[PDB]
Amino acid sequence: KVSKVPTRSVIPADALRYHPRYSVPRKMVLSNTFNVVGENNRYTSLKLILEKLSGHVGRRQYKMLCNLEKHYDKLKDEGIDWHELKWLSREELIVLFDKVLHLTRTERAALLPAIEAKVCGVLRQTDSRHSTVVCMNRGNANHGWRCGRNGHTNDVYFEGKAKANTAAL
Amino acid sequence: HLPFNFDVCYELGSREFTLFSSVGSTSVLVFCNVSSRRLRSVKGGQDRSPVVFSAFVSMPTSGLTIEALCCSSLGLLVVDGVSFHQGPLTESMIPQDAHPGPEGHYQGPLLNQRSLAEMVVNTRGCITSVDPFRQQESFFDGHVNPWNARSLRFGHVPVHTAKPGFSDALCHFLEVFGVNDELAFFVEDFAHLVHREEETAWTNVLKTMM
Amino acid sequence: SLLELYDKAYYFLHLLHRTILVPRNVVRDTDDFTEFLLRCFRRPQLSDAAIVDGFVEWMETSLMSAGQFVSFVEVLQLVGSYVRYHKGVRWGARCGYRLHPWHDTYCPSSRAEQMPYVHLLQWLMRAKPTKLEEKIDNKEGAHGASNRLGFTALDCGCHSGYMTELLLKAGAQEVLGVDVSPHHLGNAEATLSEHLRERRSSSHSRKTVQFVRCDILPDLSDEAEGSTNSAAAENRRRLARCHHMPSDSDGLKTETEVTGPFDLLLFHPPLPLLFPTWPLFHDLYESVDQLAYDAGRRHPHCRLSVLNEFLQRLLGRLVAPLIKDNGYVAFILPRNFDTRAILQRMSLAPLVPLSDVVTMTLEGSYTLVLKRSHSLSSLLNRMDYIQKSISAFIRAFVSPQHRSRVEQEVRDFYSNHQAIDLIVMRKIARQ
Amino acid sequence: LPPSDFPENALLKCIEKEIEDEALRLDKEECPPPPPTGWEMYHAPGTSVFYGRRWWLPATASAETRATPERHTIRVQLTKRDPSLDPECDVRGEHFPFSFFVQRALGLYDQSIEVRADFVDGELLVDNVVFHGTFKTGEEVRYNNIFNGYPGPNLDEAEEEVLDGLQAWLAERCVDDQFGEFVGQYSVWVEQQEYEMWLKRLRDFVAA
Amino acid sequence: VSLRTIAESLGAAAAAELRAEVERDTRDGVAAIPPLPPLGWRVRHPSGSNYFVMTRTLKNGVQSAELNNRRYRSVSRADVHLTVFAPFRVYDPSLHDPTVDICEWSSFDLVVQKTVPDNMVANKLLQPLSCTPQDGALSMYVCLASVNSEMRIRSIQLLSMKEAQALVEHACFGNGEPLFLELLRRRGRRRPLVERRFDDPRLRYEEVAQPQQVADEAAVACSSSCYGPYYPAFEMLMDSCGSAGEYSRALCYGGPYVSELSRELCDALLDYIKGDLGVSDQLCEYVCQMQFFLEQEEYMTWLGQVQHVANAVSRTA
Amino acid sequence: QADRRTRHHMMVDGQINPREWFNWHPKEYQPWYFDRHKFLYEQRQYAQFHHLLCHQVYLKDMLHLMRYPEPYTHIIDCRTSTQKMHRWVPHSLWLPRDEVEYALQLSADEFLDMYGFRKPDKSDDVILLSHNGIYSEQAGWEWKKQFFQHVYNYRGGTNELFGESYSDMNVSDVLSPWKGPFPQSGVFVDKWSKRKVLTRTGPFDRQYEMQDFALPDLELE
Ligand SMILES: [Zn+2]
Repeated sequence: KVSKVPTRSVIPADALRYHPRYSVPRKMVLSNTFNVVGENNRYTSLKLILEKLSGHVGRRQYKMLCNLEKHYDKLKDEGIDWHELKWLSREELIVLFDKVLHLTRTERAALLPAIEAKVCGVLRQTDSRHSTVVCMNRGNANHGWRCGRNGHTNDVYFEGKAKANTAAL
Repeated sequence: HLPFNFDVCYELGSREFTLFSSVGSTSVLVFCNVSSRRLRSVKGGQDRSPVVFSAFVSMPTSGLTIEALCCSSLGLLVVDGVSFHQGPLTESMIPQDAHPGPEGHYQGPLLNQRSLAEMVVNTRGCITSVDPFRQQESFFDGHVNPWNARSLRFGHVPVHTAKPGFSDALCHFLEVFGVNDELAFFVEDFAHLVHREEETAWTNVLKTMM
Repeated sequence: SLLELYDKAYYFLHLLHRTILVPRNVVRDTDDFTEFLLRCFRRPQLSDAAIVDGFVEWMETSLMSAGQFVSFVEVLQLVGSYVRYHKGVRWGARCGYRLHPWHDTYCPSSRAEQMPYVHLLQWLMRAKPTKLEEKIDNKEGAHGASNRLGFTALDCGCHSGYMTELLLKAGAQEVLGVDVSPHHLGNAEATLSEHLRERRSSSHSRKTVQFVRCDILPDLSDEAEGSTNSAAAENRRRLARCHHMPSDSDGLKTETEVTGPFDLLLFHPPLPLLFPTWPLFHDLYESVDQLAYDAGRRHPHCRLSVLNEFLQRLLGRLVAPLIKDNGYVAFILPRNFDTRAILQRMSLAPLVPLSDVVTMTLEGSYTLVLKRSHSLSSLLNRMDYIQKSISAFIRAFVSPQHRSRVEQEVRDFYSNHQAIDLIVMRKIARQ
Repeated sequence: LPPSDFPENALLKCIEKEIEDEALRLDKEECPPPPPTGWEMYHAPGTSVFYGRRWWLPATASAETRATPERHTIRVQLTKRDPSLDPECDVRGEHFPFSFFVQRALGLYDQSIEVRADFVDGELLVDNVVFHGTFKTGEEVRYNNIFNGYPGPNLDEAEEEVLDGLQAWLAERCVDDQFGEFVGQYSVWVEQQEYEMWLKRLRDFVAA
Repeated sequence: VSLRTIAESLGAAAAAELRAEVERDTRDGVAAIPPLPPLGWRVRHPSGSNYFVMTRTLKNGVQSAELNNRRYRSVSRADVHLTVFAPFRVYDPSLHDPTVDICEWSSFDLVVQKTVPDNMVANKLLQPLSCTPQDGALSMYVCLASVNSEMRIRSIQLLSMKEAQALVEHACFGNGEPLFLELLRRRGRRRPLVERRFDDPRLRYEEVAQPQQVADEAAVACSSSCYGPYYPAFEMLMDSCGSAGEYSRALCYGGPYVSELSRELCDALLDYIKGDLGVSDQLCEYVCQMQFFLEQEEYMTWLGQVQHVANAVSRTA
Repeated sequence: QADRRTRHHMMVDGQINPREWFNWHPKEYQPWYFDRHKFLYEQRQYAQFHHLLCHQVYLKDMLHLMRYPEPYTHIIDCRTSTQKMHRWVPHSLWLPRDEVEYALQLSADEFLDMYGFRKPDKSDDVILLSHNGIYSEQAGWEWKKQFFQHVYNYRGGTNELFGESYSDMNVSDVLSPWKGPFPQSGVFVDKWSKRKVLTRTGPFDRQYEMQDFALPDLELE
């Protein structure tokens, strides 16, 4: 007898990913600072998205010329969040970009793909304790632009932690 | 909503609408080709092709015509490329009725890194597969065949990506000719209006055939 | 010498077709062309606007593969083609009539070019045959057991239907027009329709004509105990069960079509020209049809490779013989194509053989019947438009000290180096 | 082939080898694959597009006086693939795209209903229904663009009454999974006959 | 009042960008030298264009090429005309698909034609020469590519006036192709751009109009050939610049898919193009350099046109 | 300008294939201290010539030798461009840098004929100047190549004496971004080693270290 190796006809491209043990990687739970959503915890998803939009991009490591990290401090001083940035309308973004942020026309062009897709600012769990993984799925208006998948339901700021509790913040 | 001096021209059956402006001796012409596959929502959140149009700024005092490859997203405006052509707005320069403009000319440098910023989001690009002959089965179509699309630089990514402080002055220079964010909010809403009227007329024609 | 004049004249005609081109709608845009075409049509019983819309339709259906801008010499050739269509080419009496050809179609308009066709018609109808052997193919099958029963024929490279009309005038039953372009076939069908409306070639016997488009030669003859009766019964039950049983087996299209073998198989490539017509005279409005005399001479048949494949198809699954037993193949060809190479060997390079030598030494099985070289291509030499064209070409581009000798270099070339050979050969029966 | 006169002996002898083993193989058929009934197959010898053509008469109810005959036309373009992206890019899947014109009673893109289908993995995948010419709605909607005409939405997103009415319109026209298998068979024979002509035409060019 | 200060801020920045662009490529006062083409190649780049065309004519066939002539010392046929069209289309497929390990993909087309002269005596009339423009005008269109400075063949097409006549007359049952006939109905000429001559240094000052003379030698010989009215269909067929010529060559066969060919035919085709025909990896790597250099030259004219437009507005407003 | 992409074929490894072929391995190189602020010949790549560095004479020594000169302390100008020199350092002699390796090969009579001043003795003090002190440093290395026992360099000579803002215009040859380098075009090594040398871990503006060998860390897990 010669048993055939069980394969599939249609396989998603996520299953083509590499693991050194050819197994499922560990998903370590996030640190105890993310247990309560506070002002120290609110803008860590906004910081990593602006960090990735300014760093090197691709296999050839194309450096993004516009530095969007300089606008992180003035965004958190106004008290606006990445999840609160997706709730702003079109007229509220022209007021935010021109008056407060003073975003130039090329810095506005590098940030707009992150706002056009409505990226869910949820810290994904990873193999390490310090996670720099944000869920890049497109959000829907029924689930608060959180993409509604893997437990990101309308208030979830961090994967594995509690909701937003908007009465406090 | 509509800009100040812009006439619309849209005939049912073609997925194109053309806006024209004229102040002084200068003429502004905006051409758009609406995608038939799928276009992104006006809210943006949740195959989802962006609304890409062109703007022709003709100035006979300078002797050149400015073609601006623009992309409207969330009602706002980004400008992807700027090229210069000789003489005034000739009829052959506009890609209406599926005949293209001038061929084999320098397209221009990258004014913004929007296409590199979309891959951080993992938004699906215009290029579906690596094979150019695979996408050349639907030839003479900008959205499904990017290798012969004028608005997508025929698949070429140029050498120079222009300086932010330099090309911020170029985007401010075009906003005085009516290539501001107020036009791109109308083109975003009129492309969604063409996409409904084209799909409704194609359905009702198909009902009477069968 | 004549070779540099040839090269410079063809380069100048290419520059004329490249540089001075005018837009598409010449009647609407160009304000001078309308009175010009009206002058060219009033030089030789139609209204003015009818001629205007007729030339508009002529440029619509005639001009192919052209953009928004049309070459000026091409517009003059379109005017000459319109004049030649509304005037017609006259064929002399033996059978004198007029023919209406289309834009790019080959018709012999000179009597020296029509003399091989007239002599072939004389040998066909047997008016005064003083040659070696007279042909008899299927009427000999009736005489062994006449011209009233006719025969079937094959036409290779039919242009404007003049040779199909020559076959219908000499007596034939089924002729199969084969050409590369469907434009020439539509022109030949119009010529056949006017031939039937002319009441010539009387209908005591029925005649059906089929025009097919193909290459050099058509190929359509290759479609694909009790156990044989059992297989036939199973085949009948399967044809009746899968509804592929034919309810009627008349097949009238298979009757009206022309099918081989043929006993007269003829082949005539168009005669190549030494110099194109001069399109820059002052009396262009007086004679434009002679400016279109060169029309039709650029056809995909006039080659040595096409002749070699034709002869190899005639010489050799082997189901379709394509020619009847002791059938006659008649071909009318020049001494050699590519007159540039003929000018190169004139006073080195080795001597180029004639196409008669190729047709003789390739076909050792076929026996030659008629071999006549019509060397009267120098005998045209009138005061007509072709002599004015060659004197204009020798006046513009040749130095005055080296002119007349080059003129003499013209006058022997038509005398010694170019002729029209009409040759008929006959098949030999199998053993 | 003397090597002093002919420096291309590595190619001319290899291409003379490739003429014989493409003819000495017994897996190839000399006859074309037999088409279904009514279909006539044209193919120009130089190009890579072969055409199908048949006439047709629909099922017309007794309330109507006359049934108009239709004109079915098949247009198949041969698939191209880039070997410069191999072995880096994956193997491109073999599929057979074709076009199916329907004309009521004279060209291809005037008053014709055009439907594009893909024969992949033994089944037909109907993609788009493209219209050409002035049609009736419900007014007159004209589709006079032949290159960038509006091809309609993809049928994965289209409405359900549009889908089942189209497949009933397609199964009545005898366009189904067995018809697409013949297009997969005829295009293999066409590409095989073009390849032996390509090898014959290449030997005339290199040796010259 | 704001139109003057906007057009003057742009015209000052474009003059500042054009100033800072020249001093980057300038080394000790002398400007950046363009990369040198290989032996015998004459490159022509039109001003304000996206492409550059280089030609090469091998007299007496293949045996006078570069590789077949080098030997060890101190111890006829028809001429070949080469033409390498090179557009500025360069991209990397590792951005859109990270599974593909390709750093650079640059496409450029090679057109090789042959021409019989009057001096060859040995094999004149033993067979009809199919490469002649009088007989078919057979020409090989090799679509090439450069995948990480490695020349890979995309397609090998054999085009004549026959399949140009077939597409215009009988590509359908009785008619031509409806899109190929329409594309020839809209053929407007491009305005004359002044070309720059980045030739090989040894042939830079010997003859200047040599790629123009061999382009008009064939155009005379093909338009007055055995196939006369089908040459405008063949010009658009052999037109390498634009989308109408790419659709026209896609209506033809397109060659066999090369990775499915035998390994003996794959190496013999690469031995013919690289070794025998002379279209080498040195030529392939030069095209990737010259696509980079002339893109830099076209960026400076783009900076000169931003300044020229912005100065014409500020003096008008 | 405008951030030209470079035609080198360096690439980061993907997310699908395993890490293989560890007889070449790129890692990120970070040294201990910054060296970009230092003098050009005091940097990291010139450390082996650290004993070849000439002793420094300063501004106050130069002013003292301007006021009170010595007969055999030879001040020598090593500037090459005549269009960029506008003033004369006192008691200086012109010996341009690009001729120095020939100039010290002459005899004393040939030195006097080819320069107009006498050749300095090998025990005499020689003091060199330039715009920044770079041409004078290379000239001091050429002077120490010959057996000259006392050679000194004034770093920032003319730019601190006369207060100018000039430079010796050293190119520091860096390939143009159309020039494709060696390891992409070449069959000098096998395909696995060619793919593993051309890979890098991160952006290609920083420095990397190439490992010739690696063993698996079996003691972690
Ligand atoms: Zn999520």
